[PDB]
Amino acid sequence: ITALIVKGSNTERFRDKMNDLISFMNRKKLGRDLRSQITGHVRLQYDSHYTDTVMLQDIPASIRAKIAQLLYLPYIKKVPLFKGCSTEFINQIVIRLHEEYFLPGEVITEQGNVVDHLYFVCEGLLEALVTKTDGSEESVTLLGPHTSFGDISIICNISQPFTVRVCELCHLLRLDKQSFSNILEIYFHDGRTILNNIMEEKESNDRIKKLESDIVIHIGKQEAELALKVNSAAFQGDFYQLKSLIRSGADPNKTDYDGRSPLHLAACRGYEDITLFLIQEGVDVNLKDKFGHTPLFEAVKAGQEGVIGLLVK
Amino acid sequence: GHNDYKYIIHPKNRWYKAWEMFILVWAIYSSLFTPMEFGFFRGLPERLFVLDIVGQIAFLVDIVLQFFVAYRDTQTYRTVYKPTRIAFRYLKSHFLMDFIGCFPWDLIYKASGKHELVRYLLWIRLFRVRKVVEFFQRLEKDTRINYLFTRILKLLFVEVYCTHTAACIFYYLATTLPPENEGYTWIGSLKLGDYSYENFREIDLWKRYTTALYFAIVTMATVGYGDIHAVNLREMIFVMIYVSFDMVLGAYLIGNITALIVKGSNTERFRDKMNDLISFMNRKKLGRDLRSQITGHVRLQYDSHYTDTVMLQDIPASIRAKIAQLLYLPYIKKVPLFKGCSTEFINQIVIRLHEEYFLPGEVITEQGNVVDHLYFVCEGLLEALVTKTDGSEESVTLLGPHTSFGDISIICNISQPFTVRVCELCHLLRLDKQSFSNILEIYFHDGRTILNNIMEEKESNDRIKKLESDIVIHIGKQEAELALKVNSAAFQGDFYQLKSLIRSGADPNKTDYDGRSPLHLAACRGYEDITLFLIQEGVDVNLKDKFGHTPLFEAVKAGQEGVIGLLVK
Amino acid sequence: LKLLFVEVYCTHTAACIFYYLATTLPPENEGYTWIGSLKLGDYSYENFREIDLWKRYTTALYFAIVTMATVGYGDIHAVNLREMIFVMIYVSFDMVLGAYLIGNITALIVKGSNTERFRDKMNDLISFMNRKKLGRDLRSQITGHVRLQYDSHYTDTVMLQDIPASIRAKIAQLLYLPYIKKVPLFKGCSTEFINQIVIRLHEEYFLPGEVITEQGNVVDHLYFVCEGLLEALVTKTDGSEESVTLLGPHTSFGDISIICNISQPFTVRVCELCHLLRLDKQSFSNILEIYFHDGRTILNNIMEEKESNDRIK
Amino acid sequence: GEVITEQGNVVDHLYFVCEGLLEALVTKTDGSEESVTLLGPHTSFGDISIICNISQPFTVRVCELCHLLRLDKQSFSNILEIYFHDGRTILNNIMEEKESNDRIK
Repeated sequence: ITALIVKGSNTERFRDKMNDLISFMNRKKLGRDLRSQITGHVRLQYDSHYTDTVMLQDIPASIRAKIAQLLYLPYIKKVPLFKGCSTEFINQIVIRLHEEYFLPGEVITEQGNVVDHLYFVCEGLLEALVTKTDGSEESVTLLGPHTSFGDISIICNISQPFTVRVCELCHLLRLDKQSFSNILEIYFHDGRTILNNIMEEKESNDRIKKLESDIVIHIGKQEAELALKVNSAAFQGDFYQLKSLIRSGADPNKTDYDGRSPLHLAACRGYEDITLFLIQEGVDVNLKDKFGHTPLFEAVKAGQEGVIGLLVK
Repeated sequence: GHNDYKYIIHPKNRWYKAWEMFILVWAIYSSLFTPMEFGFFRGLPERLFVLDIVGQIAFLVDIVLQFFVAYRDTQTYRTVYKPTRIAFRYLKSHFLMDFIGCFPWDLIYKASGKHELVRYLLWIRLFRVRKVVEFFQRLEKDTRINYLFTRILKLLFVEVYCTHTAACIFYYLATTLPPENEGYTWIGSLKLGDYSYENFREIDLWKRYTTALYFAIVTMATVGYGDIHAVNLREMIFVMIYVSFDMVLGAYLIGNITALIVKGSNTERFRDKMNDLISFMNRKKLGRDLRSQITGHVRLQYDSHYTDTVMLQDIPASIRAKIAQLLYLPYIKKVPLFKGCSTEFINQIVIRLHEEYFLPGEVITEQGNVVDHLYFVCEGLLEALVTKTDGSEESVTLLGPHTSFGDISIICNISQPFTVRVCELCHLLRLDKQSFSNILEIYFHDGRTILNNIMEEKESNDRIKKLESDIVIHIGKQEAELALKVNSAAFQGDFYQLKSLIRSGADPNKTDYDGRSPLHLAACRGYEDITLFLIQEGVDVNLKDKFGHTPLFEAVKAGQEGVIGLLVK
Repeated sequence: LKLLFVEVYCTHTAACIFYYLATTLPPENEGYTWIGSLKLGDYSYENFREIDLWKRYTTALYFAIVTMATVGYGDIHAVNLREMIFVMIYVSFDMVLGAYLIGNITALIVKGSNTERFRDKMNDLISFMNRKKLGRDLRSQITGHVRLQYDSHYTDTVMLQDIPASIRAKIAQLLYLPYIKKVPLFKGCSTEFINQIVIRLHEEYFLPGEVITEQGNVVDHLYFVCEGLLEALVTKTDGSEESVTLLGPHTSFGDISIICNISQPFTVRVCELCHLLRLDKQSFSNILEIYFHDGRTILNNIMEEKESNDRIK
Repeated sequence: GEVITEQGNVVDHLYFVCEGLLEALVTKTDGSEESVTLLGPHTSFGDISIICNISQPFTVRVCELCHLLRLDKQSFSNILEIYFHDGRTILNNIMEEKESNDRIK
């Protein structure tokens, strides 16, 4: 009997968690409203299976990805922003999602604020609020189940369109915007597809199109910018970072805005060993810059007998 | 529904709270008196009849009140004030039991020919003990009293109820037998001292109750003298049931108290670590000053509960951000390394910092050690050490509050060539290497501002001037990429984006890696507006590249007569 | 001990109060008290207020002690309602007291001891050895060494790594540094340097008769003998071992190879005891490579000390 | 399915695949990490990063339960510092064996 009592008690365990957080709040003199917020959400976790997530640590990240695709993926597919988006991007978004529950009244995001988190609503109902001239909320709309907020502040890179506060206990899957945009800068198709899904919203909302994004168009020339960075790295001489840039698929044959390849830069700076490694990758032997120069011209103009000999080879 | 209706009151309302404690008191009486009225009384005498009437009146009013109290719904976690839902909650949870026990069962037994079977419904009133249990639940919710200690207090209360009911039931079993076979009962054959419990229905109520409770209490502790024991088969059977159940209940009491002790206070964990290190002190014959210093860190680990952030992870990241913003932002804004930096970038900093405390004389970072963390100084004072001649006190400036260090190990990928040494208790703030790198890449503008801060910081603070020099190299490095971007923008056609870059402060004259300033590229593209913006900015219009190509050469090579005219102008 | 004192005091006070409640009835009704109606064997406590004090106190304390353990012989029991109520109160509070006594004792046992912690460690080790089916000689060596780890309590130096590196350093500076100063390999050197060596020292106690260093391996640790007598073995390639010298206290083996890039110069066999001080070879390289000129000096120190024995000569 | 190593991340263990089948992967542009090789029993990986003083050139995921043998970067480095010619025999064998799998080739 003593062993089973000592084993644990859910109420007791979350009770120690409250006592520790109370000590923390007391020492740091946290705000009374925020004190209520902490205690309320910790009582919520007493019922929000906080342990499951802590237990998932042992469960391998791949298995966590699969269970994520088993639970979040239906709900996030039903979200209208991701209809017709590549299934790989939605799998990526699902894997990095984090379960977060919220008590009624918890102002999770506030209008015109820095939004680093994109919240997908799964169970619950929320409020859209815009600050009035005096300061009162104007009750824009009610976020029902299976929506997503924080998106406008993220894609449009603007302040939060409206304060979101929940009427009821809700279940939102949090996404930090940093990694989100990073994948957006990788999944180009979903880049443009989410811009189309939000373009319908633009056709319904002026605030969105007001600050449109040129990210995908830049991506059309992101290959040129990458190649620019590669050529700069070849000028740097750091083989590690240079290789990493080539690892990104930066064919040495790719050129900058002026049509200059790393072969020319290796010739210019006497990077004979870089020239050898460019030869392993077979940079276009007579590739011309916008001044019409095959790499012999710079190889000899720098007089790099190693580069001259290698390119004559 | 709080304002939609007026008769409904909050479950935690003040007036209803007073009524709640009053009904708690009355539950304890009506749950500790019903066994007495059942066993010792075969029909209440007409002396406490008004007490029974008032007892049922109080719980009738409780029945009425439980139809006007709101309730926090389990699912929505919001208080629900729907009158129909309030009623449906009460009727389908514990209404019927509380309504049956509200009946005047005394008068029903008196009127119905004393059937003695109706009297058993008095035990339904025991369900009012629910109000006690509920109370203890509320008591276990508050952080005022330990969960285990409230558990043991509840167990003691349960033992009180069980022994009271056992005594009442034992005497009732004595009363089931007719007054002629009383010699075969546990009380009818009792001869404690020289007093004979012969007519055990004529003795005063309190003597009989105290005898029955005496047996129950000694049975509960299983001291079991033997002076009072069971005689009948009914008494034997009930004693066996009660004794087994009390074995289990007392075992739970011992288990709960033992679990409370085994959990222990952090005081004992700290005391025991103190103990094994005191042992080590005596085995190793340590110096007394050293001993006090060891006890120093021991007390620090007892005292510094900074690991509650590991609990804070459960609370959402927005709320965590808010807490960080109000405990770290004032300190971070005063760090000179972040002067000129954007507020969003600083907030993002503040979200990812961790607290760190160290005793005086301790060391956090070390020279020649690859450090993966940036530590800001907020309280206390610190002192790094660049060993230059065999660590001949080759220390570093006393690292005051509102500062930082280890930032150079991140900015220029250095091995952190100084051993920071603690002088007083400091609230150091920890930032991850990958974290700081990625946010730097998000806010490269603010990062360049950061190096523009470090240059002046270390020009006077020569202790980091050497690293400043290396950072100037890295400054050139960032200039390279930034320079290229500027030129790229002018070539790409991003006129407004190029304005944005220069508005952040991008140097326009900056040439690319082959000495081509963005003026060259804009002239080549033919962008009249970009070209005029660049010549206005101050880009050199005459500097040829490393290949003898002046901006005029770009203008005429591209043949853009507008750009040629602007450049000649 | 405090709880046992509470037990003793409570039983003594309970016996005194019980006898007092026997005295709260006039001698007319002594037969209705607990002691007045007491007839044990042949002695009748009829005129109990006239019996000798130590004959009444011992009886009352006998009742109290018996009820304290709840053995409840029943020969002495409560008769009055006064005594009934008091015995109820005492029995309940004694039940709580005994629960606390069992809880305190159980907590002390549950807390365990280095004996049981060692026992656990040994059980896992031998479980591992049989799991991987080692040989009895090898198992003997591991078990002997771990037993010695317990008996030397250098398994209990594991707690000091929790203590600050500065405080650990000073503890080492007071304990290890005495032996290290007497090691001529470090003679002539800055106190700071030997100080660092002592900072990175590890206590390594070994079997009195054993082998810890062999010849031709790659040095990874330096063992300064501070306690016990060891020996240096040079096994001739014909198949016969030869002990070159004895590696006693204040003598160092391994350092010769550690300083240079040569392999292990000789075997070491321990004879008397082995409180060895381990210094990681790679760590010794670190403290040499900081280059405070002390490495350059110890080079000369080795040069002057390379006449110890024919092997090193 | 465990991620043993990662491409571009320096790893300081030369694991010796000994009990099981591995799934050493290589991330491509499309986002799918194409396997550099499925290390089966009595195989090996990690030396390529160590001996060449580089990061791991492949993100290693796992096919089946794999028992492995850790060997520290610095220690092995110290070992090859003393034993160099043996290391040179390693380089010969790495060339000849990598011929087999064009991915490790």
